[PDB]
Amino acid sequence: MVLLAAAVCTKAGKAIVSRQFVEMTRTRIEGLLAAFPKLMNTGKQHTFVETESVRYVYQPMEKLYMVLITTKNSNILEDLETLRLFSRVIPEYCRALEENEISEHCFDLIFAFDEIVALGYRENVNLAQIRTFTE
Amino acid sequence: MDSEPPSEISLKNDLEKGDVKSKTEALKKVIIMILNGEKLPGLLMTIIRFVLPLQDHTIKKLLLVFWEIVPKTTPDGRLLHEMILVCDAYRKDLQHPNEFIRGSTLRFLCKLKEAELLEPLMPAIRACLEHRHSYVRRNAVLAIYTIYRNFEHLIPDAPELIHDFLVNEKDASCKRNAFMMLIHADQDRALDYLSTCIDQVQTFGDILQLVIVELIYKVCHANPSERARFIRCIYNLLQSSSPAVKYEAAGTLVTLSSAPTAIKAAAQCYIDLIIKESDNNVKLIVLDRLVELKEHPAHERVLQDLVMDILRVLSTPDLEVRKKTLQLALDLVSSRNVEELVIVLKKEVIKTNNVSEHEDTDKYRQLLVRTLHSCSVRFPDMAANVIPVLMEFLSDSNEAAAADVLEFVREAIQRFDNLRMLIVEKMLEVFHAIKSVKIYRGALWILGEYCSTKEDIQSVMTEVRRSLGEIPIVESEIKKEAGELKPEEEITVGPVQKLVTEMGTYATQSALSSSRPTKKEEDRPPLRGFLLDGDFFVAASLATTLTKIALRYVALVQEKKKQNSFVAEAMLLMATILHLGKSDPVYAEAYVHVNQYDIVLDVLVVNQTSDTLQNCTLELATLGDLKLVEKPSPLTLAPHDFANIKANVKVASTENGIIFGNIVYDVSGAASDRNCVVLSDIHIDIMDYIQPATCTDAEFRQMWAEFEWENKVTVNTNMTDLNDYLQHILKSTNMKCLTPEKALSGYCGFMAANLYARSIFGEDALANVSIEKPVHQGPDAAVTGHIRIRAKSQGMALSLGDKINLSQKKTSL
Amino acid sequence: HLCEFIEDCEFTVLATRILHLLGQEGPKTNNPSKYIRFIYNRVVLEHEEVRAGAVSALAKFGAQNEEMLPSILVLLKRCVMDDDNEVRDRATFYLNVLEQKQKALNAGYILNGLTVSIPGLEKALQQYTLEPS
Amino acid sequence: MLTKFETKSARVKGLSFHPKRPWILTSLHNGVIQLWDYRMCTLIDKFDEHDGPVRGIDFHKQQPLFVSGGDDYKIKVWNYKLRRCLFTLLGHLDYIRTTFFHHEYPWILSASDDQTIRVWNWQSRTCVCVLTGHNHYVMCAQFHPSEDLVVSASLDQTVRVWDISGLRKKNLSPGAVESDVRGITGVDLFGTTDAVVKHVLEGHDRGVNWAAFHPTMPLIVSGADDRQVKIWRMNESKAWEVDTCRGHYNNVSCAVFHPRQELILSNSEDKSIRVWDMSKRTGVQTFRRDHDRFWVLAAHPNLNLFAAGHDGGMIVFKLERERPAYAVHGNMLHYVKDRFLRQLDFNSSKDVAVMQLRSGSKFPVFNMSYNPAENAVLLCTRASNLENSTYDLYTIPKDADSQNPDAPEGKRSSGLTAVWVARNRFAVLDRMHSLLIKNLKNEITKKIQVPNCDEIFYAGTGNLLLRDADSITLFDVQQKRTLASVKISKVKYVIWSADMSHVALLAKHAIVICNRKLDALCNIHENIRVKSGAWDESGVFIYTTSNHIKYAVTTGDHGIIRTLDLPIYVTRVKGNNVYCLDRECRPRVLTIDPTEFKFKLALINRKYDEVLHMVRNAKLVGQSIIAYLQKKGYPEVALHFVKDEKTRFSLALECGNIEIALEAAKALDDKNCWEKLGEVALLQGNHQIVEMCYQRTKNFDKLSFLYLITGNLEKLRKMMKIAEIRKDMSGHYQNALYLGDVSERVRILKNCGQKSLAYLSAATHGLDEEAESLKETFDPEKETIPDIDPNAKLLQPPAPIMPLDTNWPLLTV
Repeated sequence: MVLLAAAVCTKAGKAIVSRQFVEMTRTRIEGLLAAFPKLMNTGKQHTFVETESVRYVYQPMEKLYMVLITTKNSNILEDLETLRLFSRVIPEYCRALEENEISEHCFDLIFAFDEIVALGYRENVNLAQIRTFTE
Repeated sequence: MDSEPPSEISLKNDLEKGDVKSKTEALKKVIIMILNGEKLPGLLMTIIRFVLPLQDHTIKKLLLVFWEIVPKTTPDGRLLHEMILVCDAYRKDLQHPNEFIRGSTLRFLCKLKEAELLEPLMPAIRACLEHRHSYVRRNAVLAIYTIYRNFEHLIPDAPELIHDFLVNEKDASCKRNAFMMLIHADQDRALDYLSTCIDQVQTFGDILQLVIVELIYKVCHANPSERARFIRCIYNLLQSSSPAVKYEAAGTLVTLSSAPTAIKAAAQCYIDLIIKESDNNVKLIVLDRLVELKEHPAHERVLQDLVMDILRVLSTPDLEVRKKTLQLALDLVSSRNVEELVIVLKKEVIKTNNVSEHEDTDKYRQLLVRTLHSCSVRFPDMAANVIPVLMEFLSDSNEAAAADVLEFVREAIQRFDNLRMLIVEKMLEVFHAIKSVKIYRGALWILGEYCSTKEDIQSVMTEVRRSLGEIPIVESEIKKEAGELKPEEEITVGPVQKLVTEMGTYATQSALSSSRPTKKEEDRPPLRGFLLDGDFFVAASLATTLTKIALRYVALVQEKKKQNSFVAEAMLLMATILHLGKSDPVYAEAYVHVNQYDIVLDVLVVNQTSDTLQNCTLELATLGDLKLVEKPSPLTLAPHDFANIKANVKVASTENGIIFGNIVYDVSGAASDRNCVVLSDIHIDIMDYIQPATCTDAEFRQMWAEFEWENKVTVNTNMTDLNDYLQHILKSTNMKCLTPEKALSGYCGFMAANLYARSIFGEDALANVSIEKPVHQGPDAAVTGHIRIRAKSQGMALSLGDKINLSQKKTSL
Repeated sequence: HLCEFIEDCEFTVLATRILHLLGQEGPKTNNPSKYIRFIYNRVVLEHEEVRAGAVSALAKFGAQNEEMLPSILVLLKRCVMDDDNEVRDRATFYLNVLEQKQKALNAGYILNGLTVSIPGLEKALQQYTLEPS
Repeated sequence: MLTKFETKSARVKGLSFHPKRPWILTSLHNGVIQLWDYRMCTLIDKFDEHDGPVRGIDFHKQQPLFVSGGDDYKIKVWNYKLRRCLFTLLGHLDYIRTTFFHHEYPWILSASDDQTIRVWNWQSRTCVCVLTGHNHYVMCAQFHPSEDLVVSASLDQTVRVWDISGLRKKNLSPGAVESDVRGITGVDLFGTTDAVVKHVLEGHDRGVNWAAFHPTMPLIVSGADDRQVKIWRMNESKAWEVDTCRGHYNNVSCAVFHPRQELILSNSEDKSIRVWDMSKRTGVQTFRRDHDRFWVLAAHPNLNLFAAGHDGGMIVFKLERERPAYAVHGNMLHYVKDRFLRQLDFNSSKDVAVMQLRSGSKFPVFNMSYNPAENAVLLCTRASNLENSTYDLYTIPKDADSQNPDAPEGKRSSGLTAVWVARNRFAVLDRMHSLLIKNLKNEITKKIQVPNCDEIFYAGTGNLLLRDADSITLFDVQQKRTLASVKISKVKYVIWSADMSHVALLAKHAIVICNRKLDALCNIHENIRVKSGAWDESGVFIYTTSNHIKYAVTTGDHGIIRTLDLPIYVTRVKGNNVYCLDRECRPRVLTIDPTEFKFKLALINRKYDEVLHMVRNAKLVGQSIIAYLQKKGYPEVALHFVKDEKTRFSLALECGNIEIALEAAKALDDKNCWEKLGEVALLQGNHQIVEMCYQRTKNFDKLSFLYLITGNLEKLRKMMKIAEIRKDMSGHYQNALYLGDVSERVRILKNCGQKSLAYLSAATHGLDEEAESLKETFDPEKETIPDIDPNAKLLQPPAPIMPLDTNWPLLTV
């Protein structure tokens, strides 16, 4: 792992759906996402912002944050690129971000998270690839 | 189901229903409640039963999902086996013709470091040995590596199964798509293979090769990945005086301060640094390279200096960029700071030239005169420039505009003895239209010191002396001033002697001279007339009189150390000042013990009673900022049991909803009304909750101003200095003795500590401990100290006030 | 004690009162060191008239009490109690007379270290009209 | 009146006080029911049990439950610990106005506005009884503390007394076989509407809405729809005992008796709550609290506080005492009056209490004071601060008003106050509101005396006759004069040793225990002010400072003896026991143990053999036995406990023999310890031990340095090699110099690549050949003569000592 979790957040003060690749961040996932994404991840409208010693990468969509978190890093381009591919995959499942529709497609999003980032290493995904799985 | 922790009974119902959608939704609802962290094992048999063999991917994918985030915990429908209900019919899943189900299955199966699934994950690499996508081959190198991680660092995971077992990492290098999960601990042959791959790259894959093996002999060979490493490699091959001219660092760097002025201000800094490496005196700090954009040819077209002018600023771009820019003008070009500060100040300071640099607010005008003038005091060359510009400042000819002008220049003359003779005649001019103190003060001082040079003085002074405006402080300044320099060297209808007469009347006497002075009664209570009245031993003549004083400057006056100076350009300084730079019966006995730096609250729990207390449990609680690092764990407190049970303690936490008292300790036992009792172990205070923080003299000063600290007490046993009892006690009410607010000498020398804390109470805490330790024949109260205290509504002020006396606890069981 | 209040929002006037009174009495009732320490901070960030007041008071304070001279020197060398603007001019005079000169003048000048004027008791009449307005 | 609790909930139709705990239930018109910890301020439960008004509320405390009745027409039973509905039952067919619980079996009574009150058995299928009589609404049903009888207040103008085990009511004539009820004109006129009549009570005030009892009286008071309250005897149905209280303006919802005062508290549906005289039965006073109407009332059957429900919410209000004065003699607590009458003595962790006869107070306490020998109690009565009242003296072990009127003991006489004072039988009294002295002429003084007067201070309470007007003033025995005055900070208490000659006063840290007048014997060590603490005349001081009773000291020992489960005040120490009573005044007693006390009495008298037995788990802690005994710089205590690897380490430096250190240092698994003990080792003198340590901390270079100093050459060589490899140039380098020939350096330096340095070193010793080797392998040129010699003799005679300083002699003490 380099990538702790890949997480979709609502800044309602909770992690709406989230993925723990291997059992580590269960409950931990919700508290991080709930506090930090509310402040714009503590950002200023900057894609990288780091708070409480955890790197948060994000994109705001409505009252929701699509969030990538790492606390270690292998390369600059890479962290954005998994988030980015995630952002192609997320409106296919939920038609933008929105807590109720995100909630309903926990399975869809979660499965994509496992597929996209496997054991914290950023694999690649695409909307057609996603189909074989949810078929 | 966003997060609803009681809903597990409905999920079981929804999980099998004869409708596939409902089953999928149910299993989905389980996933979302676990991820948040909520109840899930009740369901297990139901969950597992529909999905198991099928090639129908969606339910299978859903079940596959739930096996990487909780498989181990849930056991109703799974239990413990080698071929669990996670993987038994998921050997089918692995061996389906559809790549997605196999691929997914492979991917979760190998992901686990589970030992109850070690065997089923090993030939699970079969599912992705054939590579129908880039995803399949990547999925495979990552899964073999994850198998290697899961207890197979030897021959179970290293060779090939039929094509990969730790060999996709080799294959990937030469195949169309790359990705190397080989970062650590894996085949040497693949590492070598990645190097070859640098050339025949796949770009995502190149970032994977590259985290493992970096540094190239080339320029590049292509793609963002190689490119990103490359700027790191370049900085190596030329470290010397920063990067100077930023490499491929520039692209990420702008976003690093997207909020919005700060980028330009930063950019301006680098551009200034880069121009040249100058002398590097006080605010002449430009590093980087000496020549790379030079400075100052006379054949260079359209020159370097055009960019240098931007940096000279009034605000010419916006304030953040302004503060950076003024420092940056100073930094490329000056002598120190002085040269370019005089030019810069000439533009800023008030004139008759431009009315976009003059203003009728007196302090700012005055400050600007002092900034220009401080450059002279710093460096000589500037004296010659300053005095004529100062006369232009005067030429504004508003009462106040003259006034500010006169006030600094008069200080300059104290420094600059009979050098500024020339100015006096200009300075008189605007002294007649008058509505303020300042003009009278300053003018009377110039005209006074300068008398030898001129002869006008009865005429100039007299219109003002019989004119009105505001005259308190006028008295003080005219008192020391009016006679000075040469005993009889003036005359218009009042020679220098009339002036001494006048000077004395204005101070506090009475005399017809200059058609009487405006006022006589002096400024603030201490000053009075008398010193000067005694003075003028030799009538206004350079000897040991007013003239002496006037043509001399009080203490050292040099530089921009603020000794007749003001420290750069007045507007830039406001910003720098702002910058604070802050850095059921139960019996208990107890003591606190420390062994091998483990801090523990020892508790002994005693049942002196014959009665039954079974059902005995022991807990240490989290009250607020107090916390258990592990409660006492014995099931003791039984009929006539004596036990020693250790509860580990922490002092730092986050507020809990239960009571906030001393320490809560809970023992449980038999009883059904008071099954749980709260009983105590020895003292811990409310004071713990405060959080220590520190201040510097600027933060202390700012906070002093910000909110009152009038409140004082005198605390006994502050006989001692700051360092001893007072620091230790102050520490326990999470405070710390930092910077001073003292002024020590042979008559002064109370010890002063500036305290700070930032309490978890919605307040800060500050105090000053003054220790009254005799440095005079009449002390306050002798040894003892008076602590002047505050907090932000002074609710913690009081804590400081009494927790600096004494404080000690001990027991010896 | 009152001076413990607020460093520069307390105003020119309170600082001038503790300063004037500490100058004039020359405390042996309490140690002047607290007073001096309190006034020293106030001067930095408050108006010219008080900072000028503080140097001149210190000088009179010197002449009346010998003991005091060491504190006068730490205070006056500072950029505050001297070398500001008005504060400098008064200071150059007051300092030079204490430091340099005989102090015939300084001695003469302190008769207690009294105020600049002695009026009547102004407050009470003012107060009478002002309250039910 | 003090407001303990006040929570705005909106219209509370029902209110009930818990008889077990100091809790309140309210049933609201909003359909919500709430259970409150009114003292703690913590909401226990909250249930919306019905849409509309819930008019009745009760505690069902026989097993820990509350019962409610609502206009759902049901009596429902609820859990306050698990928040679930335990059982549900059909009370009636209309509004349940009030509900009451039987303590016989889990039977529930509901009173309804459909004219019956019924009792229902859940445990079985049976409805055991229905109790009928009303012709219009039974508004209320109320328990007496006996469970056999109930009263109901109904709006058909009666109060019906019922039996719950009985069919309706239970009675049978012994003078006739016939039924008690007559439907005909007999000696009274009523219908046939009962099975039999035990007691039909008046309630005529156009129907009584509520009825309630005083906890210790059969008398009941009822508030009714009119504007009167009528007090009834329910134990006889008399109409020669019934008085009407008039004050209210509109329909009185209830009237109940104040348990703790001799007044009757009523509340009405107007806008006022009125308080009534209970020896006159008419309105003393009216209060308006402007929460409008009151529909319910409650009087506490646990005799805690008092409460009335209003249309905005409810208030529980306080008419009780805090911090009362008290003294303990041998097994008797004497205290000044508090709620729940007289109590005390016995228990040790429970909040229960029980009675003993030791009432210091048995009448309104003007004064309560102990004799200084502790044989009499003075109780001053008939209140007043005029110049007269009565004072009654009681015997201390068992207290009556008078013991016998025919015996000198228990007499009374006049005196505004009388309070005992030293000479140990004497008292001083005020009987003119001056200080008068009291003798009787032998024995404890009971008789009034008028001689001797003063003109300072004013009569009140005390124990040495305390009087106040600006301080707490102690007065003399036989002199009018003030003996002394005390002024200090208090926590609302005055603490006596037990003998009332002496007094303990509380200060900023802890408490100080003092003698007669104000003379401070000692100060109790403890950071914070104790609540109370008492000294067993001197020596053994036991105190409360939290929830635990601990000894400040016994014979220089320090202990926490035990914890109780409640906060408490020590009543005093007379005997081995310490006795305590809190604000509510529930007792705890505690035997002073030979636990903590024996252990340190033994350790002080340097016994370790005694102390091993003494070690028990009622006193073990962590640092009073197993690590406090590692606190001697010449180890004694230290030798005994050494079990911790750290304590062992410590022990060793304190002796200076580090042989043990190395092992502790080992068992601390740490290098730092080995280097520090090695340094201590060099200090005891012997370098063998130093070498071993220093070698394994890897300070081969320190060793190299040490070694000629030590005079070894063999060991010095070992260091050189194992420092060669480290390239410690102030380690490997040393040794060559230190032996007479330099060759060691030459090779090490060769390996460093320092060929120059290697040649210079070698060459000078006349090992020019090696020096040349280095030159030849590397860059030559050896000819050069530096600021040091390059070829001049190096020879040193190494260490003339035959026995080295690794073999430094020692004897060791």
